[PDB]
Amino acid sequence: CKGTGKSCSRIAYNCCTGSCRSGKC
Repeated sequence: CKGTGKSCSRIAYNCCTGSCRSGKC
């Protein structure tokens, strides 16, 4: 996954935390 601190959108939900911050993890 990405990892809290990485940047993501409402598409790549493969974030190490699950919920992608408003532009991050």
